[PDB]
Amino acid sequence: NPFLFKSNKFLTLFENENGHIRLLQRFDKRSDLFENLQNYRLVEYRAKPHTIFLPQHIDADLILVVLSGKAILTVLSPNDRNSYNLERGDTIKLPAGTTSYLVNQDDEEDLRLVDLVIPVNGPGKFEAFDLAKNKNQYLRGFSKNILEASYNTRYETIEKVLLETDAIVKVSREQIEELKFEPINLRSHKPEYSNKFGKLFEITPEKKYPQLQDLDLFVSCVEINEGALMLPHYNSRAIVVLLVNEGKGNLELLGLKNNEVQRYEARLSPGDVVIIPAGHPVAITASSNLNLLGFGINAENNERNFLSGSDDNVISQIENPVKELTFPGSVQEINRLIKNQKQSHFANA
Amino acid sequence: NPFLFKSNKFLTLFENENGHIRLLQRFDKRSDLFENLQNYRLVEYRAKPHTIFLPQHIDADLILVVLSGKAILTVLSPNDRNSYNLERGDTIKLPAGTTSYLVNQDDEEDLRLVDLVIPVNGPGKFEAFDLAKNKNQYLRGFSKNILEASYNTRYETIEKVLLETDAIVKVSREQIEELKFEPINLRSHKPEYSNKFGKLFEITPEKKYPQLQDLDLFVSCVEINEGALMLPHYNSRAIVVLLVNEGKGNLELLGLKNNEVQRYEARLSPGDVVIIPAGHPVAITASSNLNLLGFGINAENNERNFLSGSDDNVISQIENPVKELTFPGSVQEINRLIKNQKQSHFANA
Amino acid sequence: NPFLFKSNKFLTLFENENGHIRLLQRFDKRSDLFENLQNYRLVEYRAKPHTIFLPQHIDADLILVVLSGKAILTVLSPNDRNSYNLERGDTIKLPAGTTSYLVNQDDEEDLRLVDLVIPVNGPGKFEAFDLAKNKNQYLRGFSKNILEASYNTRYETIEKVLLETDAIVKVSREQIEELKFEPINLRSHKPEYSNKFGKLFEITPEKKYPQLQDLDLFVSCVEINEGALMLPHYNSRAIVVLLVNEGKGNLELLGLKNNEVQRYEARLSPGDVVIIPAGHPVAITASSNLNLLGFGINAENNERNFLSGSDDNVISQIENPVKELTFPGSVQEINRLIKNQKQSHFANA
Repeated sequence: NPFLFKSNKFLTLFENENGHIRLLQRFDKRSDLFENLQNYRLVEYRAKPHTIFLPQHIDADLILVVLSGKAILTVLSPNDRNSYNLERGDTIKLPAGTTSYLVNQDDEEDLRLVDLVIPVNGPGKFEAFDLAKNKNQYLRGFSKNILEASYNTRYETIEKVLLETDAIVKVSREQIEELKFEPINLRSHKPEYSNKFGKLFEITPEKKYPQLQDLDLFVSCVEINEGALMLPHYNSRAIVVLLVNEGKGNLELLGLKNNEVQRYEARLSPGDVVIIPAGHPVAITASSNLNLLGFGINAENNERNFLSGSDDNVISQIENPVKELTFPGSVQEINRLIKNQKQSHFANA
Repeated sequence: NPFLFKSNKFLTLFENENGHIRLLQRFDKRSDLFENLQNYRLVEYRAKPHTIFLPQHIDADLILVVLSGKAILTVLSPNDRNSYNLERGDTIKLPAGTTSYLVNQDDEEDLRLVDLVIPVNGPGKFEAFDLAKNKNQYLRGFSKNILEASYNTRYETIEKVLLETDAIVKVSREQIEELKFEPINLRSHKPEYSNKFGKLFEITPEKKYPQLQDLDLFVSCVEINEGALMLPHYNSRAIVVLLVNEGKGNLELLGLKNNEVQRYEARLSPGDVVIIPAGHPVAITASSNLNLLGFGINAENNERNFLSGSDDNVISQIENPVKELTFPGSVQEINRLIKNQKQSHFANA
Repeated sequence: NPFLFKSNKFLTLFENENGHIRLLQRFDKRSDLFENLQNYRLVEYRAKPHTIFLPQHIDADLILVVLSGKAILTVLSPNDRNSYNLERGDTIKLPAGTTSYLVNQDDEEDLRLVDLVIPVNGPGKFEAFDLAKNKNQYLRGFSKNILEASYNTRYETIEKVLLETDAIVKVSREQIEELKFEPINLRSHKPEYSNKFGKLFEITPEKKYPQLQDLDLFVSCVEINEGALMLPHYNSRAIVVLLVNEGKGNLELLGLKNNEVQRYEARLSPGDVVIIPAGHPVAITASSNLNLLGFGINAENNERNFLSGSDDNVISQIENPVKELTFPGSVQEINRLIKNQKQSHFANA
């Protein structure tokens, strides 16, 4: 099953008392096949309460998605600063080469992020430059003679004041309090699909979401209730990177052997990733409340074609005389069978 | 000769009494060189009268070109349906992941298509998903427990009504009759070039052809009469995939050894493909009436520079004192020689 | 040091009494890493006074930058001609597949160009087609029977008048005199940065520079005075191809081993090229007056973040309580240290 990236394919870049940063394997490492996803990666970020992710710049456009917790993200330009209050379901673009830091101002609740990483330098090449003091503070890379001229300060002072502590450090109540375009929330609009059985929330390329147009990207939240099914469908255009945010379930992804059809099975678990390539029929069942985050690559004009249920059911659209010829049953047996599923998009499993 | 793809490089995907579908080799298989054409393929489609190409979706934008015959193409969205009457010289975009079917409603005449295939999933990766009942009907890939919940019908009935016949099947007079943006025809406008000897019809990127802008594509029809020559020229920007639709002839494509100049020769025949990379001078002669279809990749601002004849002759544009220095003859000998070819674009061979 | 392409990595395509044309190695040859620069090359052009670069077309968009001298560039369309007066600091797009020739009309001063080459046919594949008479005049590639029909002239005359001299030939005072959108000069606007120590001139993607938007490109001129330093900075988005036009100096480019930080050192000399990938901190010192030309790939919204000096200093933008936590010193020691460098962008070394 090449479409399944289990949670352990997340390489820990950094772990301590206060949080962890994990990067998912290059999609195009294990097999070719995702040569079109070669310039995307996922990062999981988790931080304990009253913590700060210290000044760093990454050589990638990032789309942040907050799964849990509350953050102040501060983004620096050369001559300017902007900070954004981040909530559950908030997404924002953290552009390439922006020095930024990330406060978890909540008192009890962990901050959990997933980032879509779009590198700028080499397809999928994740590069991070640490301004603050680590083993890897980049300012230390400059020779003494460059620093001394650069800062017009004696090296010894540059060393004592700027140069010589982990990457996510505790911040105190006084520092939090003293710290004091916009995020688009997946849920501050009516869900696209909503049902006793599930809901799908989606922000897609439209004027209104100019950044999603430019990156040609959708961010979906899919909820499947215990014992429900996301009814079979394919995306017309989009390649969906599905991260399992919470819950367990199972997934039937139909592709080819890679003209024969192969069903590709995956147990689903927190932190697991599945690629659903465009046009690949997929069915999803939750054994507990399942919360999926989807990044839809090549999103413009994407279109969920369901193969059962009343809405968004492309089979319904087949003219009757062609229905007669495409399936073994009569028009009346086919139209009746298709009416037996009263639900749309989601349903009992 | 790496630029010549003979008709036999078409792999038959499907053949029966009623029609055939053929896919051309990956351009970038035999040699690197066409690394820029790696995400295009050609498909030849032929179907007997009163036939239907049953519901299928392909994971590629397709540009259909009708060479012969007449079709009703029906295109399905999740909640909508559209059918288009297709004629000789009609082109239309059949977008990725659209379930569609294709009727040949003519009584006597075969329907002949060429498709440009722009895959969505892997460069040049042709993927087709069969909704109707074949060996490869994709609905069969789902486990019993998913289908039964999905359709809310007992598996046995799903099997009898939907699941369990070729890919192009006969349709009857009653079914045809009962079956009852837009296509852009290459010829419903004045041909770009027209002459006793040949004609070139062309739709190019302009506002008016928004789809050709977006795909950055031209579709040309080139006719060369028995005993005529398409006068030497190069395209400034475009990479031309030339399919021989009917007739025989010969082609001199000048490139490099791959600073030396190599003449690349090809006998030309129905179903043969030649790549003319940008800036590569080309001359074409018909031994019978030659009908070429050209797909022009990277089309925006393309520009046919002829090297002989009165119009579109870049040599004419050389200022005289530079003419003196660029060619061995005098200004008067050069301007006179260039006047000896009264014809433009096409001429006697 | 993979980022340093010494002047000798320029392959001479053509040399004689009258000038030379040189092409830089494929960036992506020696190492992967510049897989994003794979479709750019640099060409150095030098020509003696009263010389013409004879009719040729290249299968690449070219951005010409005049470092020295004065030229008349004549650009041919099929039905039209345009010539541009070119001066020190003038840049112009010479589009793919345009037959063009280049006069040095100055009497004493050599014409010196650098071209950015964006090939159209194969990533980085430099292809040149010589219309005028060389070993490699492309018109000679056509068989006798094609030329005779093509020009409607006996081959012997085609041979004597058009076919059968170097690539850059002397032109006479009478021919120069007789020879008789627009160029954008780097300096016909206030320099972006200007100082006792250096200046940076820059044309970037904005409406006004539609061609730089379309190619997504900046052209910079950077001057560093003897004994001055270009203060440490990174570009947020842009990948900078830096050509040393005149002078000597030294460069500290900080990257990774390819999480550790490596300082990448280079002596700098006329004709040397350094790639500064996005987000890679860089410091530059001149030992003589240093004149750099930079082509900035992926330029849109690029942003020079300085790490010292008063303007464009991203460290300044860190809120004080986070300054406390990111560097070992106190707020007061850090803000004071950052004030010690009064200069901006450039400074004494």
